[PDB]
Amino acid sequence: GTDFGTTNNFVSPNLQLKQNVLPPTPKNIPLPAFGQRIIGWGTGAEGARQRLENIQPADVSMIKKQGTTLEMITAWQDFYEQEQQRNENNPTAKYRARLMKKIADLW
Repeated sequence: GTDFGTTNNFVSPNLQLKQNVLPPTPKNIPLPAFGQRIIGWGTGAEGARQRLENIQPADVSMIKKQGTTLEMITAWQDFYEQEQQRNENNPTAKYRARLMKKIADLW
């Protein structure tokens, strides 16, 4: 496959000026394995609906065990919450972000 990132670079909350890039991911899996098999969120808006509106206290606790932190449930949230502004027509990001919010509420 071959990929890389910046898993040791952090800043203060003041980055209102970047280009189009995804947030980082844990050194266990890529994006198409950070959610489907983890967050139960399928891949197509509805997946994330099915595990958002009715989440459980277990569905949070598990994600840590797979190599994740509260740090991983802040930037994917705010990223998906950011794209809602530009394109309101995006239910996929809408449910994904909202899923993160609930997971962080149970942390």
